[PDB]
Formats: sequence, C-alpha cells, structure tokens
Amino acid sequence: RLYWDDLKRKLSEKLDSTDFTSTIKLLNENSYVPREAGSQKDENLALYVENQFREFKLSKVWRDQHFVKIQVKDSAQNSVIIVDKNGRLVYLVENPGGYVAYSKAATVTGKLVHANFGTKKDFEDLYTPVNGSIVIVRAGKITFAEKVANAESLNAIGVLIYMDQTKFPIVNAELSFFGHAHLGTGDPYTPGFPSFNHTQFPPSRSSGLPNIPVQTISRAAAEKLFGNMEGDCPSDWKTDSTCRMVTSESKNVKLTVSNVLKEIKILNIFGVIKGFVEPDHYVVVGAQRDAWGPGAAKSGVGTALLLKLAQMFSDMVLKDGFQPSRSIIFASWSAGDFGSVGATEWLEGYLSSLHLKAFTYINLDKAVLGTSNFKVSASPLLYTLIEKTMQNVKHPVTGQFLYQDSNWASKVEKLTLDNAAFPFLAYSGIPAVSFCFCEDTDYPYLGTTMDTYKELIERIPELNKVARAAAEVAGQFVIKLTHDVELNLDYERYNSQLLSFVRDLNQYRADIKEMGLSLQWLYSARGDFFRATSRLTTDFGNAEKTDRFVMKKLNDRVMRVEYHFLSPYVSPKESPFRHVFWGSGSHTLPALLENLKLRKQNNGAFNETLFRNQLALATWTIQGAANALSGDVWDIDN
Amino acid sequence: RLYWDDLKRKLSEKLDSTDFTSTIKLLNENSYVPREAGSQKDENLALYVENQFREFKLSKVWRDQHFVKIQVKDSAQNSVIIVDKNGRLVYLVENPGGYVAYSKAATVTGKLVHANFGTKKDFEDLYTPVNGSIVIVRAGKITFAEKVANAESLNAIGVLIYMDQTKFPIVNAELSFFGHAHLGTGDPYTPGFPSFNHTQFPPSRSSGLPNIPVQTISRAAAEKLFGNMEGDCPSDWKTDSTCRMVTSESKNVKLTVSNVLKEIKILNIFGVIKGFVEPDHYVVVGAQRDAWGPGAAKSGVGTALLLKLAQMFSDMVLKDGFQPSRSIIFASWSAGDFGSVGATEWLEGYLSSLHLKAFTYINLDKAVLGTSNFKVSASPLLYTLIEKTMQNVKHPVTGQFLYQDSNWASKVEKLTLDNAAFPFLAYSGIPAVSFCFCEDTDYPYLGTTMDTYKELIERIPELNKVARAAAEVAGQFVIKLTHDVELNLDYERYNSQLLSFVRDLNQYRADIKEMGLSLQWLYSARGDFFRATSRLTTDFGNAEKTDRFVMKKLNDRVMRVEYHFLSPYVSPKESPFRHVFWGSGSHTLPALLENLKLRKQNNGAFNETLFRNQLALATWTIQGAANALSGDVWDIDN
Amino acid sequence: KTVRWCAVSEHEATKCQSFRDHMKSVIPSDGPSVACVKKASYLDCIRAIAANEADAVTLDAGLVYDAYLAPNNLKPVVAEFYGSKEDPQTFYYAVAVVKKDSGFQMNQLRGKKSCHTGLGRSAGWNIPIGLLYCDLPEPRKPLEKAVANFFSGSCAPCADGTDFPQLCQLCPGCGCSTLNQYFGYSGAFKCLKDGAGDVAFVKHSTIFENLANKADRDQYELLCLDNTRKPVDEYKDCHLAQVPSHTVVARSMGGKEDLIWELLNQAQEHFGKDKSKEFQLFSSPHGKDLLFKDSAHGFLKVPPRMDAKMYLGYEYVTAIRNLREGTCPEAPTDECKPVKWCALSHHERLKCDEWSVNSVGKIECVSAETTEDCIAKIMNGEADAMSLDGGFVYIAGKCGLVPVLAENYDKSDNCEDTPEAGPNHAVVTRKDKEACVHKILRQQQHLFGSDVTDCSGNFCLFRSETKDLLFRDDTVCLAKLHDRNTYEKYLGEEYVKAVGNLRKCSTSSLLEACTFR
Ligand SMILES: *[C@@H]1O[C@H](CO)[C@@H](O)[C@H](O)[C@H]1NC(C)=O
Ligand SMILES: *[C@@H]1O[C@H](CO)[C@@H](O)[C@H](O)[C@H]1NC(C)=O
Ligand SMILES: [Ca+2]
Ligand SMILES: [Ca+2]
Ligand SMILES: [Fe+3]
Repeated sequence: RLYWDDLKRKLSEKLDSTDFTSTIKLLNENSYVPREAGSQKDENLALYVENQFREFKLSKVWRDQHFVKIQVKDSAQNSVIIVDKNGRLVYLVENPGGYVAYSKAATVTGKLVHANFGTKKDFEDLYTPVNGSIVIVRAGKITFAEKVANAESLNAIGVLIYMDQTKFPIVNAELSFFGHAHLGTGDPYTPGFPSFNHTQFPPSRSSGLPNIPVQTISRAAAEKLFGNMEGDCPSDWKTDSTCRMVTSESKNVKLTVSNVLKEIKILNIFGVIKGFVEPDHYVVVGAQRDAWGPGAAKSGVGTALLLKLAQMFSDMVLKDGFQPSRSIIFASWSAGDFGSVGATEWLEGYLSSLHLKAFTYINLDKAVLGTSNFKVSASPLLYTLIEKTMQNVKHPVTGQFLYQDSNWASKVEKLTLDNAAFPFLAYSGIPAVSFCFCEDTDYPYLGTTMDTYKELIERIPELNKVARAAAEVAGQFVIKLTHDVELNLDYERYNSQLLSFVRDLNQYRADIKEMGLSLQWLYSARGDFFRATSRLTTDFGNAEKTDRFVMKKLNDRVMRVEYHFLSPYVSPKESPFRHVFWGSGSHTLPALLENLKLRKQNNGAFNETLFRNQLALATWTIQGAANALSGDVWDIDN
Repeated sequence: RLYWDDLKRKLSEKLDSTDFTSTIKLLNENSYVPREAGSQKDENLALYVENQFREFKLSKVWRDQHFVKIQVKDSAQNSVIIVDKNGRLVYLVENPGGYVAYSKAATVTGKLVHANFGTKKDFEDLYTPVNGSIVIVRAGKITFAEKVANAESLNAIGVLIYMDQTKFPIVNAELSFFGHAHLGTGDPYTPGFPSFNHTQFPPSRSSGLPNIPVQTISRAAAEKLFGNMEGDCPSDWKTDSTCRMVTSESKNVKLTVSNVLKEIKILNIFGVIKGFVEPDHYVVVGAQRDAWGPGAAKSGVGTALLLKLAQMFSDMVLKDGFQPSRSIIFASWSAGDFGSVGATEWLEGYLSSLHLKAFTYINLDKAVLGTSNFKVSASPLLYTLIEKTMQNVKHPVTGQFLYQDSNWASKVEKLTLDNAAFPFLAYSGIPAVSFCFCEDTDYPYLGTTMDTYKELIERIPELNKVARAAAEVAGQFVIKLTHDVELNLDYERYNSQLLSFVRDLNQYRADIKEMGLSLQWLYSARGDFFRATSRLTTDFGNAEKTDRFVMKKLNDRVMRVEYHFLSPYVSPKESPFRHVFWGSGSHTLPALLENLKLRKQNNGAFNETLFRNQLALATWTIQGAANALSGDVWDIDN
Repeated sequence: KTVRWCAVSEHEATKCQSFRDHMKSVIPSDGPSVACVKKASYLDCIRAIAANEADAVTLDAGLVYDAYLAPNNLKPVVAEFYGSKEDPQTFYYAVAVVKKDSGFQMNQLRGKKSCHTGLGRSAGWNIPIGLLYCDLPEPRKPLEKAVANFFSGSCAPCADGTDFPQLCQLCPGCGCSTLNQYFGYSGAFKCLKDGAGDVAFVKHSTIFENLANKADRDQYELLCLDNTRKPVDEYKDCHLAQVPSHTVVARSMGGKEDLIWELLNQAQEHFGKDKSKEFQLFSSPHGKDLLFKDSAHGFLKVPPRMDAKMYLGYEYVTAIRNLREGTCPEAPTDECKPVKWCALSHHERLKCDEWSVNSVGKIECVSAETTEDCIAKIMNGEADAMSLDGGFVYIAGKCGLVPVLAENYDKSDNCEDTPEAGPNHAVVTRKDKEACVHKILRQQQHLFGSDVTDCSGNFCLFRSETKDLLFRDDTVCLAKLHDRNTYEKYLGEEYVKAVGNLRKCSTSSLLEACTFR
C-alpha cells in the first residue's frame, strides 16, 4: 500500500508541522531546571515523558527502575592548594563547584606535571617523568576516564582536569564542570549484571574504577597554578600561552577530594509500537534525560527529539497508514552522566530477551551542537544505510545534501566510551549509530551550568531547522529499518574493515616470520569472510523477495554478524566490551597490533606469549564469523 | 504421507534385517586390533567409516582433522616401589603397562594413605591426614580426573589407582588399565579454542591439569602394597579384606612417572542427511572410535551402532519414503579416551555455526555393557522424549517394556565428565542424551586389554538383540526429533528441576535471614519461570500446527531454553562448562548450595562475599531465562 | 461502510450476488453494505479475514476452534439462534440418523459406512467421532486414518484425499465446496437416502429439511447413547450431545463487531424469515445452508468479553483438544493433578510463590490482572481455584464454577468439620478439579494452617505481608462443605436475589457473557 517514497514524503510533512524549539524550551523550564540523576526533578521529567508516550497512544508503555550507586560532592567540599616542602604553605587556589564522579577522595600532595590531554601518546612524549606526582590535563581529547586510566598506568598520584581558552572559548573563567572517571559503562558497583533489588546488590567492584583522586578546576584556577609552575608548553599543542610545564622545586600542589557515594532511584521510560509482520524484532531509539547542569545540549535536545520522533511515528501509524514490519522502541535513559548507566543496566538486564531480537540502536544524545558539519560514528553494518540517508536529507542551513565527502566511510571514527551507543555495539553486539550536526570545535558549555536553553538558541539561531534536519535523519533510519522485508544492514561493509586490519598487520610480516609464525591463516580468514558475504549477497539476489520463509532465513543470518564479532573467549563480567572491532582490552584486533608495535623496538614491553594467543583467538574469531556466515556446518570447505 | 506409526514400523523392519554382532566383530579384526588415538590403526578405521558413509549415499560426507596433544608411556617405563626412611630399600612392586594420561611424571616419595574412591566425601571421613603424602584409591566412583583433583585439594603428593576384586571381579590380577586425569574435556593444550593449524597452537595450558603424578596399578600390585600397610579398611566400603588403611612408619612408597607428550593427527568423520523442511536445524549423533585397548565395549559397539543407524536412516529416506523435517548428522569422534577431545574440539571449533542450529545430541558410547537394567542420563528437555520411547521399546531379554519405574525421572543422574555428551550439554548448551543397557556393576574390562569381542559376546550372549534394542531407542529419538513440525523438547520438565533447587535452598532460610538477605526473589524467579512455560504451552495449544510461520516462532523459543541456562557471567575459556545446572564450578546452582553448607557449621570455610554473588547471578540467571521465555521484552510484568 | 463477505463455491457466490443486489434496494439508510469474495473452502475464508480481504463469514462451533488459532485470530461476534424468534435457542442437538430396521447400534458401527457433514464440524465429526476416539484401535494418531479403518466407506468433506483415500470413498476428492453432492447437513442426508452410507451424523432438524412427509420420515430412525433406537421426532429424549450454535466470526482487533451486527440485525428484518418473498437469508433456490443455516431463525449478539474458548466452553474446547491429540482420560487415579491457584496483585503471587515451594509443588500460581480475569482463567483451564467474596461467587457461579471451601473466622475445636453460614469468603473452582481442591488444600491446613507465631522462621498460609493476600488474614481454617453446594446453595436464598437485582443496574462484561447461553 505505502512505499518508501510515500513514507519519506509523509515523514517530511510531519516534520514540517513539528515545533522542536518550543519543546526543547519546555524541557528547560524551572521544574526541570535542575536535572541531576535520581533527583526529584529527574523523576519529574520522567513522569512527564512517560505520560507523554501514553498520550501519543502507543501500543505499550512501561518503566524499569534501578538502584545504582553514583558519587556526589557532599558538605565536605574538595579543595586544591599549593603547599611547601615541609608542610602546608603559600595559598589556596580554588574550591570546585564541579567534581569528578567515581573520585578517589583521598588527600594527596606532590609535584604537578602537565600531561596535556592525557593521551597514551602524550605521556610517552613527556620529558618529565610522572612516576609519583600529580598530573594536570585538558579535557576533550579522550574521555575523562581514559585520562585518569592513562595516568594511573605510569603511576600518578592524582589528576587535575581544566578547560583551556583555546579549545574552550568561554568568557567566565571561574566556571566549573562535571564528569565521571569510571573506565567503562553502567553502575560500577554491579558490573556485568543489573542493579535490580533482585540481585540483592552483592559486594562487587568494577575494574574500571581508579584509586587515584580526580578533580575538575576552572580556567582561572589552572592559570593560578601555572603561575607557580615553570617551563613553556610546546607549540605542538594548540594551547594558551599561560600554560606551564612543571612546578618549581620549592612549591608543589596538594589535592584533597572527599566525594561520597549515593544510592539513587533511576528510572528508564520506554514506549513501543508493535510492527505488523515480525513484532518480536525491533530497533531501539534512546536519549539521555538526566543532566548535571541544565543540559539543554547534553540531554535537552535529545529527549526533545525522542518525544517528537515518538509522536511523528505514532501519527504516521495511526493516521497516515504506516505499517511497519518490525517494532520500534523509544527509550529515555537516566544516569547517563555517570556512564550511560540507565542504558547499560538495561542491556545487562534483559540481554537474553534482546539477544537476536534487537538489530540496531539509534542514539539521539548530542545530536545538535553546531551547524558547520555533519558527523556520525557507527557500525559498518550501518554505513550504507547512512550514505543513502546522507544523500537524501538536506543540510538545514545550506540548500545542499549532506552527502558531500565520497570517501567519508574512511573518515568515520570509532564510538567512544562516553557515548550511549558504545554499550550497545561493543557489549551487546547490536549495530548502533550516533549522528551529530557537530562543529569543528566541541560545544564549550557541554558539561557546565551554562548549558541553558538561552545559550543554545544563541549559538545556533536556527535551532528549530537543525533539530528537524536531525529528526529527519534518525527518522529515515527507522523507516528504512522497519519499512520493508529487507533489513537495512550491510554485512559487505566489514570486508573493508578486515582488509584494513590484515594490511596493517601485514606491515609487521618480518616480526611474524622471526617468531614461529605464519600470516597465511589471516589471509584465508579474511578471504573466506568475503566469500561468505558474497555468497550471502547472491543468495539474496536469487530469492523471491515476497516469500516470507526464505527472507527470514537470510535476514536472520544478517543480524547474527554483529553478534559473531563479539569475542567468545573473554568473561563478559571483567571485559564487558567483547566486540573484537569496537570493544576494549587485549582480545580486540587493535590490541593485537598495539602489542606487536613493541616488538619492533626489541624491548621487554612486548608479551610474546600473549601475542601468540591474541593472534590465534583473533584469527579464529574472524574465521568463525566467516564459517557461520555461509556454507552451513557441512557446506564449509575449510 | 508417512506418519509416526508408519515410521516406527518401518524402522523396526530395518532393525530386524540388520546384523549388529557381525559388524561389531568386523570392527574387532586384526587391522583395528590396536586402536590408540592418532595411530595408523585409528586412521584405518576412520577411512573405513568414511568410505562406509559414502557407500550409504548420504547427502554429504566430510572430515575435520585436528592436531591435539595427548600423553603416552615412552621407553622410560614408570615404576612403583617401596622405599626405606633413609633411602631406596626393600623391593619393587610393579611396572605398569597401563598409565594415566596427563600424568605429572615427577618422581615422588612418601607415606601411602588409602582414600578409597577419592570422593570429596571420602577425604573428609579420613582419620589419617593426607597433607603431604601419596594416596591410593579404587577407580569407578568418580572420574579419574576428579579423584586426583580431590586429592590435590587436600595437598597430596601422588595418586595410585587400582581395581579391587569386589567392584571388579576379574580373574587376571596382573591386568592394567588406562585413563586420563585431566579435569575437563578436549585438548588441554588448546582450552576454549580448536586444535587447528589455524591457531598456530599458542602456549596455553588448561586449568584441568594436575601437577601431581598419577599411575594405575593392577590388583596384584595393590595387594603387595597392602602387605606393607596396616589398619583394616572399614566395612562401610564394599571392598576386599586385603585392603589396608596406611603404611608402617618404617617403610613408605615411591612413585616415579615419566610420561611424555605426543602431538597426533586426530580425525573426526561425519556424514549428514539433509532434512526437507528446515535443513539448517539438525540433531547430532556421535560415537567414539579410538580405544586404548581393543575396546569392543568402549567404542566397538558405539561405532557399530553409528554405522548401522546411518545405514537404516539412509535406507528409510532413499527407499522407504522417510521425509525428515530437520537434518541429521552422524559423527565418529576420535581421542575420546583422552576426554571426548575429538568432539570437544568440534564444539569449540564451530560453536558459532551450531549456535541455535543444533537442538540435541545423542551419544552412542557404552550403550551395551550389561543386560539387567536400562540406564539413561540426560537433559530434562529430553525426559518426556525418553519416557515415551521407554514405554514403546521392549527389553531384549524379558518381553516387557522398558518403562517400569514411574518415578524414574527422579532417579536419573547428572551427566559425568568422561561422557561424550557432557561437553554438548554443559559447554555448548545443546540438549544431550546418553542411554545404556547397563548393569548393576560397571563393565570390568572397560579400560583394559581384555575389552575384546570374545569377552563381550561371552558376558552378553544375546549381544545382537541388545544392540538392536539399543539402536531402536536412539532410532526413535531421531524419528521423534526430526519427524514432525513440533520439536520433541519438553521445556516444562525444568520446573521440577528449579523447584528442587529452591526447596533445597529453602532449608537454609535461617542462614539467609541472618545475613542481609531475603529469599523472596528466588521464589518469584522460579514462579515466573513456570508462568513462562505455561504461557508457552498455551501458545502452542492456541496455534495452527500446519502454519509454518507461527510454529517456527515457537520452536525457536523452545530451543533457546537450553542456551539460556548457560551462565553469561563466566569466561568460556577458564570455566567452559557454563551451564548453571550441569556445568562445573562456583556459578552453578549446586556450587551455591555447597558453599552455603559451610555456613551452617560457623567455620571460616564459607566465603560470604562469594555467596552474595553466587546468589545474585544465579537468581538472575533463572530470572533472565524466565523473562526471555515469555512476555517479550515489553509484555514482561516484573 | 461496506463489509466484505466470504463465499464458498459458485452456488454460494450467486447467493452473495443476490445478497448484494437485494440489500442496496433499501440500503443504505445509514451505512451498511455487503461485498463478495470467492474462495474454495471455509479454510480459505478464515485465512482471508486475517489478510483483511474479507471481514465476516459464518462458521460452525467446531470450526470456530480453527479460526481463533494463530495466525487466523478470529472471535465470534454474532451468533444465530435455532427454533423460534420468541423462544431462541443457542444450542442445537447433534444426532445420528440411520435407515429403519438396519440392525446397527451406536456401539456397533465398525465395518459400517458413514456420511459426515464436514471434517471438524460439531454434529458431523466431533460429536460422532468424539465418543469413538477411545474405542478406536491403535494407532489413534492420526485421527483421520483411524476413522478410515473403523468405517468401510466414508465421506468426510474437507479432508486430504491423497493422504486418506478411504475417507473420500463416498465422495471422491472430498469437496468442501457447496457443489460436491455430499456437503453439510443436507449433504450427508443425501449420502444416506441415496444408499451410499449406512449412517449420517447431522443436526436434529436435518430430517425435516429434506423430507416433508411424515410417512417418509418413518422410514428412518435415530440412534441413542444407550444403544437403542427411537423415533426421529424424539430428538430431545434421544440425541448424542448438545453443541453451541453456528456463529459469524471477525478479527479480535479491527474486525468491527458493531458494523457487522448492525448489518445482520437489518438483514433479518428486510430479507430474513417470514418478512419478504423476494429474498430470504435462510433459504435459497440455488442451494441449501448457503451463507447461513436454513434451520436458523435469526441472529443474536455475542458479548464483548466472551472469546472463542468461552463461547464453546470448557466441556467442548477440552473435547476437541483431546480429540486432535488423541488423549483419553483413564479411570481417576486420585493422584491429583497439580492445583493452579490464581493470584491478582504483585503481593499475592509473591506469597503464592513462597507457598508453591512449601507445598512441594502441589499448588502453582497463575497471575491475572483483575478479579474477573481470574474467574475467566478458571473457566478455560488456565487456572483452577481462587478465593472469592459473596458477590463474586454469584458471578462465577452463573458461569459454571461451584465453591467447595468456605473461610471460617470463629475459632473452635472442630473447625473443618463444622462450617459457618455467615455470607463468608468461598473458594470457587471448576467442576472436575473439585475433588483435588477438596484434598490438596486440606493437606496444607495440617502443614501451614493454625500455627504458633513462628512465621519468620516458618511459612504461614493465612498471614499476609500486608492484608488479605490470598485468603483473609482473620481466617482460622478453610471449612469443608460436605453438601454438594452450588452458587445458589451456598448463598442461601434472600442474598441470591439481592445480588441478582443489584447486578441488573451495575452490569459487568463477565456477567453478560456467562448469562448469554
Ligand atoms: C530496594 O532496595 C532499596 C535499598 O537499597 C530499598 O530502599 C527499596 O525499598 C527496595 N525496594 C524493593 C522493591 O525491594
Ligand atoms: C600442521 O602443523 C603440524 C605440526 O604441528 C605439521 O606437521 C603439519 O604439516 C601442519 N599442517 C598444515 C596443513 O599446516
Ligand atoms: Ca550493572
Ligand atoms: Ca580446544
Ligand atoms: Fe453445526
């Protein structure tokens, strides 16, 4: 009855009548003015969104409630001071309104060295040893957690995070910001399993957590610190001329953090529209609701786009005549500020129920922050789905199509830990996507008390149009994903990913031959994978599209690809992010190369016994994914 | 066209014309006379079976070849002697023809204490401490590996295994026997992954292996040892009056084992008949081929039943008109003597390809050993399938039906490590079954050089009939499993299993209340599970059996039950046997209770922090299995 | 708006065309209209409503079972009544017709030839086959092959001719089409009168529909359950079993139950019985029993709450499921089928689950949202018992559930021996499970009933976490009712009329459904 083109036009019409700005402003009222996770204002918006889903008259609307542990700054405020070699001396630098969640809260004192961003590369190029001293770094190069993780690796005492003027042109230099240092996602006090009263919350600690104390400080406070430091910072880093390399041997800094934990009641509000052909299969759409500050950009826009997309698809099914093949689930996550907790406790909670039922996740957080360029990071199984949507949706400002860079597939970057889509793709093995109408420089008030609606509407005049353009992109991902029998997942897009891996590894073919090793097996692994998809492609081409039975046996084999790259050799509790390609730790394909890079130098940093196993499991993870993709369990030739 | 009753009668006719005895004898000829794994005689039979499958004209016949490491007794034979307190003294006891694979091969010397069978219960009731001494035990109470594992727990130096006259009425008292001490399955040198040249065989050791040296000795040698020992063995154990409790403080025993490893070429021979409705789903039928000795009972019968069942179903499809709905795979495993290696390397190798495609495994090893009673251990999802087959097949000797014990479901025992079905059910999560026309006392020449065809045909005169009765039972499991649209898996049979668990745990409700714990969550976990199956049952009752689409969405939910009980919290490499109910280690439901039993005594043996997590993950493993079984991801109420 | 209708065969297609043309002469007054879809069988008609091609088609009560099964999902909306318009009947008699002085009796049918209305139909297959399924020689499954061997020659409409040749010995190919000579009530009587079959399983009204002379009807006899024969005119005193009437079915969701009933209530007045001479809804010169059954005398609305499995009833739904699976009930073993308790709230099934475990699996829990919802579950078989108050017992009672235990509150030496009048809370249950409910619950009394205040250490059955979770908290014991008490016998006489009058104004969806048939 209704086709793609009849659906694209029907969506566009709904987008044109939809007022986003009015919605984002209503989410930034006095009653949602304070939005910390688990606060009464957080639950207030939760009830609003829930009641709103029900008002749209969706097929079902439910809620999950978790009791996770977060960290908050108590009556005992933390402080950063400079002290003398014999004892407490000189002067106080700052008291920080903004803290870092998961903080050690242990009073420490030592030399202060500038590690710049805190990148693994940044610590190697430092002429000053960090062994036994406090490091100061600028945020936004690597997730807060990674900054600390990287510092704790070279034995640091503490970590100071500040916002330089170059990367963050903010006027108020006394402004503080928020964030978490937990390397990972979900409640860190219940890793691997959900925070349900059911589990009785047993004593379990996440390996993500870092003993070292972390604190955020304003620009003014770091400037004060540089006054006591010496050594001009390298022009290599685009930074302020205030920047100073190290403290004087006379005076050093003393950080004292005393953050306490707090058990809260987190609420996840859902809603679903059942598909008509295969209701049990669904695509999930989520958006963060809680925010440390006002969060107009951090969650205001997202939750605004979630409510409206839910509305638009509700109106398309009920009134227009839109008949989706697979269900759609709209999710309002909470505790996102602490590491996508709400969403991760959901995944760790019903993992078995969405095993091969959830075939894609679309994230709406931080979709609108700029206006210059369009940015999107996702799983290659969504590349083709994005590329066709890019050359279909027009930029909100310039009348041109979003698809301008032909080789954009190559320019895409991995999903990061702070992103809500990370847990879905790396832990669950559910293709995920996170698009953004980003800017060359990140949003300055992203985690501050200046993330107001006024600030957002001032930096982006045409906020309504960009929000509509945004909602159109996510709206086409769903229409494409649930519309027709064919599933918009391109398994052929992984050939390039593997070719890239093997080629990078081929560069070290001399170190492989030196060891009792041959790389011929990885060649066949990648080769067999290409054959597997090509046979799957021809299988799709040689089948009747209208036959329900033969398309199901092929689409079920397409969905499994995301799952097959999740390593089956690591414990899902200690190393949650199993995905070989986008997860974390040694097993991943990137870790295999990272370990081998140390062999080239002939240093003892290289673990040979480790490499031989990294290679074997990864060689077979790629092969197993290949065999399972084509030829059956007997039609397989090698 | 052809129904169950038309299939049952068509099978029976094929069974009546099939001569088994002639087949088992042809497998016990001079050319297969020696059958150690990886030997030329082993491969000889492999080629025969392969060529035989092809002669049956099956849809496809293939082979997998692994390069696993086993252990063999070299030129340096091991020896057991009694020595003096100052040095080597007295006399030599025996040189053992038969060894224990995976042996430490480290020369040791110490007091010799009788631990009886070697059971965890046996070591607790010993008045003599084992701390720092060699223990001697009688085989057949617990797998060889467990005997050693249990001894290494209470710090033993070595282990001597012998066959007493009471449990093993053998005439030749100088007869030696074979076995492995590896706690686990598959090649121990490639745990978690397959032994394919692909993996490059990296340095990886299985936690199954025990440092302590193990050796088998004949009855005569243990009798000689008892001569030097004192203390009459308790009448509690049905044993010989020769049996002696401990050695004299003057003389102690010295064991010296020097087994070397050997890399071999193992071959798995397969064959498959494709089903007609859903070819991608299959039931697997395997049987061990290799044997340390002649193995007429250990593998002769099995491989004989495998070849014939392959023949009978080949003739039923080709000539009779049998049209199976799902495929059938016949497997001849090798290296079974070393721990179901061949079969485990297959499972660890194509795990992804038989994920939710293999829905049941039927094992043919040691099917015929006695004639008195019928014994079968399996996954409850096969209980109803067995009970209907029991009251359908008639005993070979007495004209009565096999179904005589009504409460036989309760008398069934867990699958053991030495069984080839263990890896399938506990590691893979594939319902498995292992039936036997067993005897009140196990087969005496099971692992000896007296497991000849002559010995077998003498202890069981009517071997042909018992073999046919055997082949009929496994033949009905397949006809039932592939015959019709409904899958013969009874998910309702787990209600009793869970009720049993919760009731046992309810006994300790006083220790649960003493700790900050409530058991109400486990009640609802089991309750929600019952509702889930009951809703699934009614769902089967309220659907058209002839509709392919709605039966597939229900049978796919039935197959998943076996998978859902495999813990998702443990690493599949270190703790392979994940199944909560039939696997190994702490996570399992039995381990939860075993740990709590130590709390009742108020000793420090109880790990409280461990229990709180054993409880939480198991509470949720049962709940997750429940939620995923019914109500969808949104229709779920709690 | 127009409602599409399904037609089977060419003959019913022409009757549909006339149903269209005649209707648009006084239509539309408000909205109603009719359309025609051509299908080969009734199975094609049920599948077409599910794919929105049609909207309604009339089915036999035994064919209603096939319609509500996935993926067809169809619930009866309008049911036709038999007899008169003054005194309507919602159930017709299924009987067995034979020739006079044949010798054959109900028990002696083996070797005999048969004529059936249609595979899966009430009078034709399920009532007649139903009694013979446990007497049939093994194998019992498939059911069709067993009937193909029992009888020598048989004609079963809608039956696979390739798999069961013997089942279409009388009518080759086994047409479900109106066109086949032997199809329907009158079709099996034509298979008998012609001398093809020895017996025909039809409705009591089939003899009048084919033969009008009373002298010609005397040439035929009716079989009785007690292996006797009686006059055809005595259908009430001698018949096989009572079945629910034919009814029109539509989708549960999106089947417009109101747009079809408004059409049918108007099709009966204009072109129904004794109203017009141009078009009749219950008579057609092109064929008999087209669209509707000629024996019908109008239509009646099917309550909203009443679903397919409630329309047919426990007694009949269970007989079809046991007939298709081949399950025959053995003499009661008194083993006691596990009891299925029904919980309402979250707090109820949490105390129930703790009770299920303590009872060693003798009691299990089924959850329902509302109090009326639980009452429905006990009906179809999803639940077995629950505790109810005096008002609800009267509602459940009118459905078919008799109470067996009463909650006493006055403590005495013999609590179970002597029950109290009051009305108190009664534990209603189904007819069959009345025996075990009577025994299993009485075994929990000695195990968790009157106990010392040791509850934290040990489970207590009447103590709740809040207030009245399953049973009332102030209850001492569950009194055994020695007399076979119904809803009327437990509630006295003055209270019975009391709640009847009050339910007159304050009417529920469960009460209008259980008081329908
Ligand atoms: C869950 O546990 C918290 C304490 O962590 C408690 O405050 C709350 O009431 C509990 N809720 C339920 C349903 O058990
Ligand atoms: C596999 O490795 C073994 C040595 O472990 C070697 O003898 C054999 O030739 C190799 N085969 C292949 C195909 O690589
Ligand atoms: Ca968690
Ligand atoms: Ca292995
Ligand atoms: Fe009828």
